Amino acid sequence: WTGQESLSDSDPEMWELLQREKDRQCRGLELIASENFCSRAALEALGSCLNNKYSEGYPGKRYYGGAEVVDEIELLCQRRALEAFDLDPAQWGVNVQPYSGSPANLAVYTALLQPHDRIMGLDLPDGGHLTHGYMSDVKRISATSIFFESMPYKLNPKTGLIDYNQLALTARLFRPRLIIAGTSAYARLIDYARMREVCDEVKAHLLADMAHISGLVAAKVIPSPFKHADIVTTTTHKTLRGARSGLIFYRKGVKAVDPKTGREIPYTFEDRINFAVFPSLQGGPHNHAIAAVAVALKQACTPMFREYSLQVLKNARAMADALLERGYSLVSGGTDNHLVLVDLRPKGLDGARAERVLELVSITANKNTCPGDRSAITPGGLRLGAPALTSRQFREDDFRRVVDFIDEGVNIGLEVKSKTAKLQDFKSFLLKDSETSQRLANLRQRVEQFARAFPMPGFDEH
Amino acid sequence: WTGQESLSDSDPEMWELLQREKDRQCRGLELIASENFCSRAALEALGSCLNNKYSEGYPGKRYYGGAEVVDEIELLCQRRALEAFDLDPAQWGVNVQPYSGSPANLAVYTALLQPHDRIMGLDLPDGGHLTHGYMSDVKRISATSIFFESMPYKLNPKTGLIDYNQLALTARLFRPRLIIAGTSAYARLIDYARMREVCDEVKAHLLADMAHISGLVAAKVIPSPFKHADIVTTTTHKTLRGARSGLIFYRKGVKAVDPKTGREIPYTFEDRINFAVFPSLQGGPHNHAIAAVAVALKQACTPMFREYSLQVLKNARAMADALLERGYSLVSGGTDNHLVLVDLRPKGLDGARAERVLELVSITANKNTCPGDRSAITPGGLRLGAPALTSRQFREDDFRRVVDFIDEGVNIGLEVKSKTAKLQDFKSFLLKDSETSQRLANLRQRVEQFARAFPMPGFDEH
Amino acid sequence: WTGQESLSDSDPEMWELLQREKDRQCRGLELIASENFCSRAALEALGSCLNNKYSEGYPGKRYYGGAEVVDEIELLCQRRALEAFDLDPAQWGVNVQPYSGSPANLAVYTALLQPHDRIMGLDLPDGGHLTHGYMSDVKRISATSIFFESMPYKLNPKTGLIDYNQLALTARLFRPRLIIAGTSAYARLIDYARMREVCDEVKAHLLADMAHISGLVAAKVIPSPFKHADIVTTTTHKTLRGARSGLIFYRKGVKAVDPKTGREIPYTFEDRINFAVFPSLQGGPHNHAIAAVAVALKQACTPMFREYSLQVLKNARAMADALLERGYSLVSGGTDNHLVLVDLRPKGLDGARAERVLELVSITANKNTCPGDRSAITPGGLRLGAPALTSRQFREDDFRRVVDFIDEGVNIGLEVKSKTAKLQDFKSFLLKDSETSQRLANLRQRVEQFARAFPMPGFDEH
Amino acid sequence: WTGQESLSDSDPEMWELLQREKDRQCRGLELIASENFCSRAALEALGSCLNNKYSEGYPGKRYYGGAEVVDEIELLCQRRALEAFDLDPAQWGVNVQPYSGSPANLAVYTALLQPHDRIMGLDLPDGGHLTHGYMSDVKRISATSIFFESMPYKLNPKTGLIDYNQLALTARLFRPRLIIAGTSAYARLIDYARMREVCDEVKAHLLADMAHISGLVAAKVIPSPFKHADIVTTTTHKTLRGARSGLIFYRKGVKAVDPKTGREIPYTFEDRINFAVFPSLQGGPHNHAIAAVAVALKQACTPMFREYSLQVLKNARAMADALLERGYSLVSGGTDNHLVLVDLRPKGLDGARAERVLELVSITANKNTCPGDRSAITPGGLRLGAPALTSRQFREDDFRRVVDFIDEGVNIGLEVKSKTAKLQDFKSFLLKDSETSQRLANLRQRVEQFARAFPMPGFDEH
Ligand SMILES: Nc1nc2ccn(CCCc3ccc(C(=O)N[C@@H](CCC(=O)O)C(=O)O)cc3)c2c(=O)[nH]1
Ligand SMILES: Nc1nc2ccn(CCCc3ccc(C(=O)N[C@@H](CCC(=O)O)C(=O)O)cc3)c2c(=O)[nH]1
Ligand SMILES: Nc1nc2ccn(CCCc3ccc(C(=O)N[C@@H](CCC(=O)O)C(=O)O)cc3)c2c(=O)[nH]1
Ligand SMILES: Nc1nc2ccn(CCCc3ccc(C(=O)N[C@@H](CCC(=O)O)C(=O)O)cc3)c2c(=O)[nH]1
Ligand SMILES: *Cc1c(COP(=O)(O)O)cnc(C)c1O
Ligand SMILES: *Cc1c(COP(=O)(O)O)cnc(C)c1O
Ligand SMILES: *Cc1c(COP(=O)(O)O)cnc(C)c1O
Ligand SMILES: *Cc1c(COP(=O)(O)O)cnc(C)c1O
Repeated sequence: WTGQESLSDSDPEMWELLQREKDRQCRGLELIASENFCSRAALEALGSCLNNKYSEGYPGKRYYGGAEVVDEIELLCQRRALEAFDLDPAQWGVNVQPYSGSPANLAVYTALLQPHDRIMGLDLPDGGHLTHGYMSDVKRISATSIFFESMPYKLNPKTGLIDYNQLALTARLFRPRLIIAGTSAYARLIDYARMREVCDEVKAHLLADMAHISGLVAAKVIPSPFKHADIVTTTTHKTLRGARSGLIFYRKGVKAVDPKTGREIPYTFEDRINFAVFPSLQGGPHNHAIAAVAVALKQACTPMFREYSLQVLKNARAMADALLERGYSLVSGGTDNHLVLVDLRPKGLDGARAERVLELVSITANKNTCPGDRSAITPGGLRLGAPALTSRQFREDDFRRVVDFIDEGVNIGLEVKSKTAKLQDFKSFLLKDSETSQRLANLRQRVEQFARAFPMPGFDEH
Repeated sequence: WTGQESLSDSDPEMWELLQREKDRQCRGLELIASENFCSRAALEALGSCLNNKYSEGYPGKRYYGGAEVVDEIELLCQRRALEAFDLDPAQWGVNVQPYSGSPANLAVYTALLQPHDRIMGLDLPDGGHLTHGYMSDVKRISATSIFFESMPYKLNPKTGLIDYNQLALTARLFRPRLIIAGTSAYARLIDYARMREVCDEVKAHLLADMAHISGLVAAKVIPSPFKHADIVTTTTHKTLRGARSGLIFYRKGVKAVDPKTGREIPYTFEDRINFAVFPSLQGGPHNHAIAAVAVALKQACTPMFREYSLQVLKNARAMADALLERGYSLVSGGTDNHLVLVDLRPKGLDGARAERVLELVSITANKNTCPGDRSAITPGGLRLGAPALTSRQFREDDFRRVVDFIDEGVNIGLEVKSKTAKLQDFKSFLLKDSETSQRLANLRQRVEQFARAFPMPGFDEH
Repeated sequence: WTGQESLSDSDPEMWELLQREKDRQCRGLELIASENFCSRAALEALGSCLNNKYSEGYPGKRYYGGAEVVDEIELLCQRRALEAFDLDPAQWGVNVQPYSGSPANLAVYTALLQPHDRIMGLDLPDGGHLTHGYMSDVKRISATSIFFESMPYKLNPKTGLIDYNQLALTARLFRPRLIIAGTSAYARLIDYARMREVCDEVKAHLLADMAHISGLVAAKVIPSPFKHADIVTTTTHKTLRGARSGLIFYRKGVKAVDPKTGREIPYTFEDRINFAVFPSLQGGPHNHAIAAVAVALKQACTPMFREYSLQVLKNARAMADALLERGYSLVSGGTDNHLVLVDLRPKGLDGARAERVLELVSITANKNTCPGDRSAITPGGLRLGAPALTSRQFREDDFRRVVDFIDEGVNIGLEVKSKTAKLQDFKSFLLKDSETSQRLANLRQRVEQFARAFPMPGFDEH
Repeated sequence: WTGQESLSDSDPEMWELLQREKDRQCRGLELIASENFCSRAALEALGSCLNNKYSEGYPGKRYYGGAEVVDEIELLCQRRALEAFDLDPAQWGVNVQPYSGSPANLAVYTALLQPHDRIMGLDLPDGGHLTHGYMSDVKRISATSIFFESMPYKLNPKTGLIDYNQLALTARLFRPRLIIAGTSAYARLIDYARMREVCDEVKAHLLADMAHISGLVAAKVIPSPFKHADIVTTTTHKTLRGARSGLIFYRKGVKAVDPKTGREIPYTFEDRINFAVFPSLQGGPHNHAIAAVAVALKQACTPMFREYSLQVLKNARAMADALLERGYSLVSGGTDNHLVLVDLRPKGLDGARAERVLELVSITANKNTCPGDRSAITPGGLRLGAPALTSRQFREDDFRRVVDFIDEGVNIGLEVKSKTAKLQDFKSFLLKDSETSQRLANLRQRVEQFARAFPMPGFDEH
């Protein structure tokens, strides 16, 4: 046994599952706003020998030895991270060891906040993520609501935008020490200048969790949160189109000048955050992922990525306006980023029903709670994403054809809402009914034909 | 753009770093007990297309759709995890989603404990990991000691073994709710029966952290902690030779019963463990790693793995006895697993000077706090591991000459510890001198030429 | 030494200070809304042999023995407590061991809330007390903000009333587990029905801290909070006119009927609260104070107390309307209880200046932050109280004469605001200036003559 | 109405209870180590007019005005507190505002500690108070163990003394921030030098809870804890024979210094202690109690108090030796302060049966957990105190016959413990029987006739 034999001969059970998943990505219309297709160059670094190195510590501050090469790799990733976002190295440092986006956000809270300290993020049904301190009316869901007392700020349901007025009002009463300026399901631009004004008043840090929009920020196609944020977290996949990991951008330099003393007061983020990632929360970093992050980061500084992110915005608004003409309403009217929020309620269907419909025809979308409905009620909306297909060289009229395939799916589900009463009656009827099964199969085959014709990043085989 | 271009074509700067690290892994004698060289079969699954599937949730209880293929990959990983350790799927469950070993320990704490609940782990200078609630006299280090109240149990300084009697009394006073039977530097077996003894008396949970010895337990060599531990956490690399991920095994079924209780009291660990990983602490799973650990988990059930595993212990005694027969005392006198705990205080050197002179000759080890270290600044001990090199087909005689370079390394470091008083002047002499550099430059060529013969698991170029 | 010799012969230094304080109360116009003059019957029980009994435990559940008489005393106080507030013993129990009002409120939080659990009380500059979880923008002031995470609700400055709308809105976002419905500086009636609607929605307990208005509630001259509150705390002095202590009224019986099961769900307040007072927070109760509380409680159920509390309301509105005619504005227009909130800002003086002015003429009032000013700015208002003078048989035209003495004091301070610039210049000028000293002395003597003519509860001597 | 009517005139039902308790105090032999009969001088100050002054704040830093007389009463109490214990007003301060002893301990914790900080006190079965962080295996009891993390130190079961060596090791593991040298049931002195030994090593505070021995320290009999303890808390009753209140003595001035530190490191306990009492935990001070404890504090400096104090220890040895010379073993073998720790396991009875038979004969004691109690249900030991009866001019021969009734009491309880198996059947036999009732009814008449001769400090009727 040498360990150098291919997976096809070593584990045929898993190598088959690898090809079955690769076919699902090639034949399906991946419409989930958070999903992207990683390039082969990064995946070659993700599954490499760098797995075999315990580089506990930091470049130049390693607990072990033999970290000669991984130091150059970890340092290059930091330089490529700051270069991709046009950050000045004297004003910005970056940690590249967060295992994913969720451990990245908890690292920032652990670094700058005591247990039970207060944070404020957008509510989960309003568009914020779990890691922004989401808790329900019965249970503390995210561990961010357990180790820290979180109060969410909500949207204004009349406009679908963030209620920046109610945020400033409740921040004065709640007195949070950290406010999250980032979303998971939000089709509009976050007013980071308004977030900083609130944070400057209540003496709170401004964290920008740009996971969904990091690629657009790196391409400078949307306003960059670094102009106002103190700490900036992001996943390394999604719009960045890299391996699953996370980054933590922090301000280094001088915070401000002393008022009555006239003295430069420094920033104390680097050593607090770098200590929170290790040895507080994590252990040995995944140098294979760090390298893969660096490969995708190098791709972000290229005119290729500027054109790709630009096409994402064009595809998203092309998908938005196409949805509007067919009779669909959208949260906040349309989109200014990479995703659109469809409101299926004025069309007679809920997101939980339509997502199962689209899932059976290889169209992976996700239900979304629309502004107004009290969360627990079956979500009457969907969240659609552009970066996934755009990575496969999708065009505007290609996304317009995507909307056509959704219009057929919604109508198929609409005919089942009349033939059924409950959601599980809806789910089972889609599989057991004779006529409804073949029309789902016909739409699926027509979807898979159109989807397979486009390219696909990564390996041909897996 | 395509995304299917090679790494050597698109990013040459990163491709050279990949080979420089692979050549460094081949040219050296990796002796860190936590390191291991993963197989190519898992590296093909690690850098696969599964990085592009947000499968948040659990099989059958997914948050999205299109999780058709990733579900059976997680369930095959769950089945292979219980099968490798010979666990009844009716008595044991597993979570295959923890990003690494450190997130696996934080998850079970959040699952079964409240903030500031009492935990007890082995002290880091005594051989415990950070994740076991390592607290200092100066500061809180691990987040396990920040979000939870931790009191460490120590070793017997005269025997070098865990002071089970001191633990038995301090537990009745500290009144912990969970005790960790983990090990990062302890060359003998842990009386899991005596730890269930203490955990049942103080009514606490017994969690086994077999991350360092997990393949030795999978190969049914050393006794298995699953007889006693209610919960078992593990890293997927180290002894199992897999990708970097984590596992959380938990007892499920029936705890006890009583005719007074009416029926049976069930094990309620499953839902708590799973909820703690997602949606509490983590988010989107790294199913590309889950696939790679499923690959290595199937390898763990093979007759080859037990053959490889037994050689690790045989090389452990080979390294221990050869070190003993050269003027080196060992903590607890020898080894009984995969690692060896040297004591360099007799030889005349310390751990910090030795791990640097040995790292400068492609023999990577690590510092270790030995029982009786009169100084915390510079510890007098290393820790050398068998699993790393044994994966390159290392017999007992192969390890018996790796200690020859070691003994030559410490003697070189001994002939400068007198020439140079302080460590920072020590470290500066190994490269500013014309003689000591030649002394080390010639040692590692015979060291790299000896290492390069054995084949390296994984790819050839990277 | 027998210990039975009087204080006059034993400690002449303290017996003189006793008579000097008694003269200050007899000669001064005690206008502090929280102050009252305890009767001699209660003071005879406050300074009695009951001090010498350690009655740790509860009637029938004593840790010691010999509690035969103090059990009858503690039980009679409970019966007189429930009788004074027209409470049904099957619906209401009461704890009589809180040392004061502040330890009473912390007992309720400790009983029903975990550490760092959330509460909501009126902000301190808005009228709420410290024990309602007051914290500043720099420091956690009250220990209620340390052991529990408190968010305050504020008044509506346009009307001076409690912002019941903003309270309901922020309660949904903050999700508190206990809401305080009680004030220290608030001249209007609390809408307990609206408080219960908010608490019923966010699944929170409704605590009514009726310390300032307990006597008015016992006389049934204002709406009783027991109609809506779950737990009711109160000091035993103030409007109750008793010895310094506290009570905790809790609902006993059935909370509600099971919705889907049809079953009576009990109240679990008694044993949680009684355990929080002892042995959690306190030790041996002050049986001398408990007895004194019972003496004053017996007086509360009498037609005398109904007439006294009625005269308090008449005196307060007589003081209010008198203040209005002289050109003074009042927060929320006037008063519906025992105190008025004067706004001195439209008259050219602040409360910090006027209170020092009135203090030098034996008129003890307190400055009050008026709705609008950002707390730290020198308070431009005063809080005036009726129960203190009304206990001395003050009439409406007597309080109208009280307002005349305040009008002279304000005008004396107004002439110093022009002659000074800072607040300490104001304070020192009142004492060192020749002309300003005699006019303060003339007003003081005229105040002390008019004040000494009225009766005074308690002993003649001390 | 007037308010100056007598208690016997207005409330006769309460006046009869006052005499029934006073007659019970006179007719019995109070032997509880925590009880004491306060002097009339302090009872006149306790039930004085100072109950009617909200003096929130501190002298010179009051929140209101009119605090002219109450300020010098608090400062005289502060001066008398330092003078009684011979404390330099430059090295020691005092807070005379804690409502009782239990609030005094909670205040200093809030002053110097954060929530869930580590504290260490004597276990309650070993002789520690609740306020020392008493935690059980089943539940958290004292709020000191809820709001703070507590680990108890134990006694040596073979010696009956504090296990200073077990404390010395568990402290290095628990890493506490404050250790309490308090005692509720421990008849020997505490090595405060050896506790400063441990507190200086683990860098923790040393707080002395001399509540039980405070007058013995004031009379300069037993050694004073003020030599070592950084902070000292105390109850104003018990050994000092004062009203029920609390005191918090704190070291102020200069901690240490260094030529490297430039100047001197000052003691920063004063502002933390004072702020914790008000405005953190308490509110309006009970200056009527503060006056009464100032009365008894002046008595503590008299040559009479030292004469009274010495008799307490002389009566302690008298009670201990007489008990030893009658077939009673004592914990640690005798006494060296004010209390005695009997061990009734040799005699044949237990604490629960003995404290009831003795309470039924006007000899009030208390249960006590003796080292080696094979059952927690029924402890085998009482605790009898000298300070209570010594305040009635009890010589050594007077106490030597109080044990005669005790020995007669335990023998009566011994002759029924065989007649009645279970305790609830035991307790029922002392009143349902015609013989045992006569056995006890005749014993207490000789017991009450013996007690009634000695005069009672305080008033005559109440
Ligand atoms: N805008 C936004 N869109 C998305 C899309 C995906 N995500 C990631 C988070 C997905 C998620 C959210 C909530 C729960 C959850 O609470 N599950 C409990 C319910 C129990 C109870 O609530 O009582 C259960 O499974 O039982 C689980 C997973 C986000 C996000 O974070 N934000
Ligand atoms: N037996 C055992 N062996 C090993 C081998 C590797 N590891 C994992 C890493 C161990 C480790 C311990 C401490 C720190 C650290 O950061 N220490 C400084 C703070 C830094 C500063 O700012 O100077 C401090 O303590 O102050 C980092 C890593 C283990 C383990 O956990 N256990
Ligand atoms: N409506 C209302 N009226 C009254 C009237 C009396 N009280 C009782 C409470 C009085 C009180 C309030 C606040 C502080 C305080 O904070 N002092 C710090 C400031 C430090 C900082 O804020 O940074 C210091 O002394 O330095 C102290 C005492 C109340 C009440 O509770 N409510
Ligand atoms: N050495 C020492 N001697 C004495 C003498 C008096 N005291 C002060 C009071 C001691 C005390 C201890 C325990 C409880 C208690 O409430 N126990 C139950 C819960 C009740 C239930 O619900 O059954 C439980 O533990 O479960 C109450 C009081 C002390 C002291 O503190 N120390
Ligand atoms: C390897 C290991 C871990 C996990 O470390 P990571 O760097 O997070 O993979 C935890 N505990 C012990 C004892 C270990 O050996
Ligand atoms: C996508 C996203 C995440 C996901 O974090 P993972 O650790 O990758 O699951 C978290 N937060 C926000 C705001 C996101 O947009
Ligand atoms: C008396 C005493 C206290 C205070 O008890 P209270 O009932 O609150 O007065 C605290 N600790 C010890 C050791 C005591 O002896
Ligand atoms: C008067 C008042 C208090 C005072 O409590 P004390 O313990 O007596 O100082 C507390 N809370 C409220 C709401 C009050 O009105």
